[PDB]
Amino acid sequence: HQGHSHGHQGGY
Amino acid sequence: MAAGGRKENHQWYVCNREKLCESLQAVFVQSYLDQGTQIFLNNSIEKSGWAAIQAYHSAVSSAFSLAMSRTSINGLLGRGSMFVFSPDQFQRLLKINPDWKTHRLLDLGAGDGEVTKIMSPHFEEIYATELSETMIWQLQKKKYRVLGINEWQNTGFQYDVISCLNLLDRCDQPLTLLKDIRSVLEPTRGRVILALVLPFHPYVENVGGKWEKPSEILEIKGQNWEEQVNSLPEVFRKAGFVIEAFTRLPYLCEGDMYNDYYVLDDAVFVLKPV
Ligand SMILES: Nc1ncnc2c1ncn2[C@@H]1O[C@H](CSCC[C@H](N)C(=O)O)[C@@H](O)[C@H]1O
Repeated sequence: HQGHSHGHQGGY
Repeated sequence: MAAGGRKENHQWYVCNREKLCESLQAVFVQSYLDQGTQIFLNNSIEKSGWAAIQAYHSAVSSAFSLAMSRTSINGLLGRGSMFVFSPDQFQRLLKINPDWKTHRLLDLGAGDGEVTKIMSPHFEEIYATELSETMIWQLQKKKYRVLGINEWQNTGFQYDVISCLNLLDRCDQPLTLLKDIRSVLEPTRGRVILALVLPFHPYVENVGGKWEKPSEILEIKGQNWEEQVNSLPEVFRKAGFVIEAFTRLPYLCEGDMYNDYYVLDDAVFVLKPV
C-alpha cells in the first residue's frame, strides 16, 4: 500500500 | 455546481467564504470538477484496474522501501502521478488565455513533471529542481532543464513564472525558499504559483519511511481550511508577495491495489511581487 504520493495527512 | 448535483464532490472545491478574512474573500476564485479533472480521475481508475501492473508496483515498493524514498520508487516505476489543476483551472487562476505564452517557467520540486506538463505549453523554456534521482530522470525525459537546488538562484536571468506546488511542506527551509523565489522572479510581470496541502503538516522525506522536521518554521495556523489560509497573507508578505488570486482544489493522486485514487486538500495561490 502506497497511498497518496505526497504522504499522509494530519488534522487541524 | 448545484446543491443537489450528484457526483460533483463539492467538498473538494467549496469553502465557507464568511470564514475567510475580508481581503481573501475579494480574491477567492471558485473552481469546479471540470473535464480535465475527470480525465485524470478516469485515467487513474483505469490504471487501478490493471491488476498485474499494480501488483508489480506493490512488490517492488515492498522489496526496496528500506533503500529508497517513496518518491524515488514512484519515479523508478513511473507511478503515483498527481494532479493539482487542469489547464483550464490554471488559466482561470492566472487570468491568461489558452494561447498566452511567456519566456521562462521554473517549477521547484517538480516531482515526475505530470503537474509541470499542465503548465508547460505557456512557456518557451522550462526549468525544474528536484531531489529524487529517478524524478530527475522523469523530468529530463520531458526535456525540462533540471537545475541544482542552489543553481537556479544564480543563473543570471529571472523567471517569468515560478511554481512551487506542494513543496513548502516537504522542504527543509521553506522561508529561505520563498525569499530565493522573490529574488529571481521577474518583477514587472512575473507571478508565483503556490500550492499547499492543508492542514499544514510539514516534514522532510527520507529513506525507509523515515523523516525529519524542517529546520525553518512556516507560521501557518488555524483550526480549519479557512483559518489556515487566513494566516498565509502575512507569511507571504514577509517574503515580499501579495495574493492575487487563490482557490481550493483537490490534490489528486493515482491509486493502487486498495483505492482507485487518493485525495488531499490543496490551497492554490497566485502571488505577485511587492
Ligand atoms: N529542497 C528541495 N528541492 C527540490 N525538490 C525537493 C526539495 N525537497 C523536497 N523536494 C521534492 O519535492 C517534491 C514534493 S511532492 C510535490 C510534487 C509536485 N510539485 C506536485 O505538486 O505534485 C518531491 O518530489 C520531493 O522530492
